[PDB]
Amino acid sequence: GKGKPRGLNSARKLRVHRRNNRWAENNYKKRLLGTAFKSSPFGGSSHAKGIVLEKLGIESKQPNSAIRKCVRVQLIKNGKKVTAFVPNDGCLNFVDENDEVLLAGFGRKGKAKGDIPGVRFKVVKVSGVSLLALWKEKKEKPRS
Amino acid sequence: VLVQDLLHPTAASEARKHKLKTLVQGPRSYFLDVKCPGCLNITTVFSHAQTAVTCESCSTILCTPTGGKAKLSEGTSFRRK
Amino acid sequence: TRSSVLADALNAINNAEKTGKRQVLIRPSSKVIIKFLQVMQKHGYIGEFEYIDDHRSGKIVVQLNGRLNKCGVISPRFNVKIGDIEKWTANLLPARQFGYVILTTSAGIMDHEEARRKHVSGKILGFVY
Amino acid sequence: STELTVQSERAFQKQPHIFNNPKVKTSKRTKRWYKNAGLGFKTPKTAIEGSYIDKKCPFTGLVSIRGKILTGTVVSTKMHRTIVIRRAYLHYIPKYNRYEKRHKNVPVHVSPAFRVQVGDIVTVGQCRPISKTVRFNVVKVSAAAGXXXXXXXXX
Amino acid sequence: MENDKGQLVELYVPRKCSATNRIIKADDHASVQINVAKVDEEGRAIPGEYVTYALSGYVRSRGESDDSLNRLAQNDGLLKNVWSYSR
Amino acid sequence: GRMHSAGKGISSSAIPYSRNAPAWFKLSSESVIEQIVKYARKGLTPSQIGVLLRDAHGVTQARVITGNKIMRILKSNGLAPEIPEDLYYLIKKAVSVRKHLERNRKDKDAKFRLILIESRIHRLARYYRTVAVLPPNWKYESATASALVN
RNA sequence: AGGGGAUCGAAGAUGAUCAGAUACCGUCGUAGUCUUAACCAUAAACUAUGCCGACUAGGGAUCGGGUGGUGUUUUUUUAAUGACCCACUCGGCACCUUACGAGAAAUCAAAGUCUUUGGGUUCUGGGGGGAGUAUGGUCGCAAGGCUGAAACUUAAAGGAAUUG
RNA sequence: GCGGUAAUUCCAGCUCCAAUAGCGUAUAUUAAAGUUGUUGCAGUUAAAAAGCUCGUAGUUGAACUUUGGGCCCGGUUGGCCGGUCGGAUUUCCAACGGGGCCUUUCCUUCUGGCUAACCUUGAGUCCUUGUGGCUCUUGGCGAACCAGGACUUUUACUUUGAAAAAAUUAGAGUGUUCAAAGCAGGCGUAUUGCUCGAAUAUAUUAGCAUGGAAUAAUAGAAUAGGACG
RNA sequence: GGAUAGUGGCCUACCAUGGUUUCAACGGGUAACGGGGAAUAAGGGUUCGAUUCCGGAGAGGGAGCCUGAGAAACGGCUACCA
Ligand SMILES: [Mg+2]
Ligand SMILES: [Mg+2]
Ligand SMILES: [Mg+2]
Ligand SMILES: [Mg+2]
Ligand SMILES: [Mg+2]
Ligand SMILES: [Mg+2]
Ligand SMILES: [Mg+2]
Ligand SMILES: [Mg+2]
Ligand SMILES: [Mg+2]
Ligand SMILES: [Mg+2]
Ligand SMILES: [Mg+2]
Ligand SMILES: [Mg+2]
Ligand SMILES: [Mg+2]
Ligand SMILES: [Mg+2]
Ligand SMILES: [Mg+2]
Ligand SMILES: [Mg+2]
Ligand SMILES: [Mg+2]
Ligand SMILES: [Mg+2]
Ligand SMILES: [Mg+2]
Ligand SMILES: [Mg+2]
Ligand SMILES: [Mg+2]
Ligand SMILES: [Mg+2]
Ligand SMILES: [Mg+2]
Ligand SMILES: [Mg+2]
Ligand SMILES: [Mg+2]
Ligand SMILES: [Mg+2]
Ligand SMILES: [Mg+2]
Ligand SMILES: [Mg+2]
Ligand SMILES: [Mg+2]
Ligand SMILES: [Mg+2]
Ligand SMILES: [Mg+2]
Ligand SMILES: [Mg+2]
Ligand SMILES: [Mg+2]
Ligand SMILES: [Mg+2]
Ligand SMILES: [Mg+2]
Ligand SMILES: [Mg+2]
Ligand SMILES: [Zn+2]
Repeated sequence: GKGKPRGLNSARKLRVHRRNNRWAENNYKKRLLGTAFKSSPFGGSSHAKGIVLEKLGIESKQPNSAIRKCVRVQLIKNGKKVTAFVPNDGCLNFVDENDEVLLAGFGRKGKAKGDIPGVRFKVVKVSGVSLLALWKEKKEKPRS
Repeated sequence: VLVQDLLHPTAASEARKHKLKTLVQGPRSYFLDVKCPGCLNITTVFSHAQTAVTCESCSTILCTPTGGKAKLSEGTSFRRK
Repeated sequence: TRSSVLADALNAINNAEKTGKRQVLIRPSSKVIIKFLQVMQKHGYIGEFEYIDDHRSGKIVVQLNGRLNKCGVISPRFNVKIGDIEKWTANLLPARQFGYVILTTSAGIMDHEEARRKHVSGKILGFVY
Repeated sequence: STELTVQSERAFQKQPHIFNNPKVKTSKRTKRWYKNAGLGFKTPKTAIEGSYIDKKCPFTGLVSIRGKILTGTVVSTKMHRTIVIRRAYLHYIPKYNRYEKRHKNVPVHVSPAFRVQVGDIVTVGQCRPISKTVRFNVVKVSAAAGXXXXXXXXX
Repeated sequence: MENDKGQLVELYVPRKCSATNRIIKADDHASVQINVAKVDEEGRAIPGEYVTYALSGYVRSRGESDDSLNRLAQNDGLLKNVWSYSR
Repeated sequence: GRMHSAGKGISSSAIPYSRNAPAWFKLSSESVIEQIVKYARKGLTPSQIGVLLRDAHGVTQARVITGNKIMRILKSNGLAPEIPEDLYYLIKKAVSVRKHLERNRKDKDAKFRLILIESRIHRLARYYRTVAVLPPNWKYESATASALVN
C-alpha cells in the first residue's frame, strides 16, 4: 500500500505527518516563520514610501546590454536600504536626489524582474504625484 | 486451464502434490505392524520413527530413524494399516 | 500476516476474471466472504460457489462467468452516514444505473440500494461492477 | 482508603446532628445515619456496617450526586480516600475521516464503603466541588480484581 | 440500452466471445469467427449451414484458443472424449 | 512468517480429516492415559510423550482417542511443570548460549543470537503472563535463569 | 596503549619525464599493513529497489531436504552400502523465453493485479544553487558522527531514448 | 524574449483588439495543484528506502458460537380495471419494505395494577350455496407500561429524534416599474373593511433520547473460589 | 477552622506524598480575543474572521477601594510609575 498507514485509527499519524511534510512547502514555510514580517524591505505590505539616496545606472544582465536607471531609497518606516527602479523612458529625470518616492513590488514575489540584477522594486510615485501622470504630462511635479 | 474442475481433480495429479496443497490436507505417513520372528508378538510402528523403536520384551531394535521414514531393521516383516 | 480475508478473496476473483478463467480457489472463507459472494451471485456477477470443508477455515470454489469487471473491498471499513452512501457510490461506481456498493449494517450485509430501501446504515465492505 | 483508627484526628470525627443520648443505655453505642443516592446504585452494605465518617461519602456523607454519571477504569490509588481514573475514547478527525486514541484523567473521591485496587472499572457520579479537582465520587464497582488469586503458586 | 418508451436506441450491439463472454470490439483484429459446418448422412458437408463460434484475440494470444475450442465443440457434440474437465 | 530468520519454508504437520477413529486402533482411553501419566513420571515433555506414543505405540493423535491435550492431562494429574515447556527450552538454550559467550568474549554472533533468543523469551513471557499462567511479576534475568533451568 | 613489523607501501627524499611535473613511470622508505585491550560508526555499507501476506505465465539448469524404482554402474554369492539415472515435491542462489500487464523510457515475475485509483505497516522526497553550510544540542580522545535552518540568488537544473 | 540602421516588442502617427464607468498595478490569498496526495502523489536510474538486525510506545492482526424452515398481521407505491360526478377505494396481481410468531429459542426479575389481543364461545347471523363480517359477557395471552422490591459485563458503528438565536446561506411566496433588496402586500361597498402571510430546509463534533445486533472489540468455568434450587 | 453571597488549597493550621506526561505534559512562538461566520464553487479541502449579533477583556500602566441591589467602576475616588 506504500507507506501511508491506512488504518482506521491512524488519524494522528496522518495529521501529524502532514504538518511535518507541509514544512517543505515554501509558502507554508514563509507564512509561518514570518519571513514576510522579519526580512523583506517592505513590512510585508503591498507598497512602502521612502527617500532617494543616490541615482544609479545598473549594468543590465545578459544576453542584454544597457544601463538601467535606478534609485537607492531608504524606507521611511524602516531605514532599510533598497535599490529600486524608474520604468519608462525619461522618468529618471523626474526624481533627483533626496526626493520622497513611493515604492512597490515587481511582481515576482521577491525575485528580480528581468536583466536588472538585484532590483526587487520599482518606483511608483515621487513628491506625491506618480510617474505615469508626470510621464504623460497629465500632472506636474510639486514645488519644493 | 481457462476452464477446469477445481472441485474434483484427478487422484493422479493430486498424488504428486504436496501434503498441504491437496484439496483437503491430510498426512502421507502410515503405520505398520512389524515382526521379527525371534519372539511371538508384533508391534505397531509409525512410518517415521525418530525414536528408534525397541521391541516389547527383547532388547533387539526394530528401526533406526533418518531424515524421512525409518529404515526397518534387518530381517523383519510388516503390514500397512 | 493475513489481514483482510475478504481482500485476498476478492483479489483472487478479479485476477482470475482478468486472466480469462471461470473458476477460482479461494482461501480461507469467512462468514463475511460468503455474504459477499451471496450478494455477487444474487446480482449475477458470479455463478455458483462451494464451501469445501477442510477442518480448518475452509475453501471456496467460485464458478464465475465473464460479465464482471472489478469487484473490490474498501480497506478501512469506513463508517457511512446514510447520506455519504450516495457519495461513495458516486466515487467508485462507473455510473448511476448499475454496480452496487456493498456494506455492513445493523440490518445485515447488503448492497447500497437494498440498504437504501431498508433505510439502515453502518460500515462499508466494498463494491461490485 | 482510611482503614482502622476512625477517631484518628485532632478533631473528633462524627456525623452531624446525629445525637446519641448517653442517659439512654444503647446497644449500638453510636447511632448512625445514611441514605441511598438514587438512580439505582444500591447503597452498599459496607456503608451501613462501617464505622468511618467521611462527610464526602455519597451514602453516609452530606454531598448529593447529580449531573453527569460516568464510568472509567481506575489507574491510581495512592491518594488517601481519593483516586484517579483514566476515561478513554476515540476522537474523530474529519479530514482523514478517522479516529485517534484519546484519554483524560479525572480525580474522584471514594468513600471507604468501596474497596478498590488498580484495574477495577468504576462508576462515578458528579457531586459539588469536593476538592480543588474532585468533581466526582465513586458509586459502583463494575469489577472485582481481575483474577489475582487465579494467579497463585503451583500444583 | 433501449430508452424511455420501447425504442432500441444506440447502434451496434457488438459480438461477444462465447469463450470468456467479454466483448469483441472493433479493433480486435486478432479475434476469430469459426465456421464448423453441419454434416449429414454419410460424408456430405452441407454448405450454407454452420455451427459457429467466437474467439477473442485475448484468448488466442494467451494460446488457450485450442483447448477452449476442444471443450466448446465437444460439449456441443462434435468431439468424443479428447478433452477432460479435470487434470 | 519465520520471525527472527528470513527463512520462509513451510513445514507443518497435516492433521487428518478424521477427527475420531482410527477404528483399527484397539486399547482404551484407559490405556493411553495410563501411558501418558507414566511417561510423565519418567520426566518427559508432553511432546516427548506424543512422539514416543506415536511411533512405538499406535497413538496417532493422543488428543483424539482422549479428548484432552497431553499437557492438560498432565496438569489434571498434578504433573504440570512450573513453566510451560517451550519457554523452558528457550530459557535453557539461552543459558547455554550465555555460558558460551562468557567463555568466548571474542564471539559476536553469539551476542546476537543471545539477544534474539532472549527477546523471544520475553515476548512469549509477556504472553503467558497475560493469560494467568504466569504471575504478573514474572521476569527473565540472567543470574536467576542460570538456576531456573538447572 | 602493548605486541609485531617479512610483504606491499599515504608522508617525505629522490632518478627521470614536461615548457612546467609538488604527479603518471622508477628508487629509498616513515606511519601503516598483521594482533591483543579500548574507541571511532562512516562506504557506490548497491539489488542505487523496506518488511509480512495474497493473487497473476512458461522453460530448462543447479544447492539442500524428502518421497517414489522387478533404473545404470560398484562383485562376493545376491545383497547392504555409496556414487550415478529418471519422475515428483518443499525451500535456495540465478539464468532463459515471453508478456495478458507496467513504465518517461532503459527495462520489470515485480518496478504487475492504479482514474476499474483502499490487505497491514515503518521510512524518505516536494525545482536548482545557497549547503549538509550557519547555529544550537548531543556523541567522540581526536579526525569527526547524528540532529540540522535561513537571508539571498536563480528558469532551468535533471532523467530516459533518438539523431547527429 | 525584443533593440547593435529596412524593429511583427522601444518612442509615436494611423488602424485594430479586450473589458467598458469603469480599467491598470503592487501585495496577500483560493482555484489551476494528483506540486502536501484521506479521496489522490512520488522514491532502480529524475528529488527520496536508515549498512544491518532486535525492539518499546503507536498503528495493525486468520478462521469458528441462532442458521434454516413454517405461519400470522398490517402498511406504499405500481399496474389492470373506476364506482365516480381531475381524485376515490375494494377485489385480481406482482414488487418493495415494517411487525409479531412456532420451530429445544430470557423477554433482567418477582410482587399487582391493565388488560389490547384469541386457544376462547355465548347466542346467532347482515348477506354471494360460507370461516367473506363485527357488535357481543361467564372458564381461558402477558408484557403494552404502570411502581415497588431485587440485579444488571464493558464498548465502537449506525438509525430516528428531542434539545436547540436571530442575521448570514440554500430556499418558497410576493411583480420594490427591473434588479440588488424588502417582508411585504393583495381584495372591495376604495362612505366608517375583507384578507393570505411573515414558510421549509442545514444545524455535523460532544452530551441526552430511541430503534437496530451485521461488522470490531471487551468480560465469563481450569488448583473449579463455577452454574442453577 | 477562617474567609465568602456560597462550594473549593480560596487562605491558615496540622497530617500525607502525591498530581500531569510520547494518547506530547511542561516550555516557547502567535504580525491570536472566541464563536455566529467569510472567501475560493466537482467533491474531499485550503485560507480567513480586528470589524453591525452573541460572549469576554479594558479604559495610558498597575494596585487599592468608597457607594450600591449590582462595579475592583475609571466620562468614581486614593496611591505609586509615566
Ligand atoms: Mg529538507
Ligand atoms: Mg552604493
Ligand atoms: Mg496521601
Ligand atoms: Mg508462509
Ligand atoms: Mg519481526
Ligand atoms: Mg520443519
Ligand atoms: Mg612525493
Ligand atoms: Mg607532495
Ligand atoms: Mg550515508
Ligand atoms: Mg517459474
Ligand atoms: Mg532413493
Ligand atoms: Mg505480463
Ligand atoms: Mg485496462
Ligand atoms: Mg536566460
Ligand atoms: Mg518600424
Ligand atoms: Mg506601437
Ligand atoms: Mg474517504
Ligand atoms: Mg477523485
Ligand atoms: Mg509530484
Ligand atoms: Mg536519485
Ligand atoms: Mg532508529
Ligand atoms: Mg477477526
Ligand atoms: Mg420478518
Ligand atoms: Mg468557600
Ligand atoms: Mg497526585
Ligand atoms: Mg494580540
Ligand atoms: Mg483567528
Ligand atoms: Mg471577532
Ligand atoms: Mg490587532
Ligand atoms: Mg471598528
Ligand atoms: Mg471593566
Ligand atoms: Mg490611550
Ligand atoms: Mg479602574
Ligand atoms: Mg472619557
Ligand atoms: Mg464607563
Ligand atoms: Mg523612573
Ligand atoms: Zn522382537
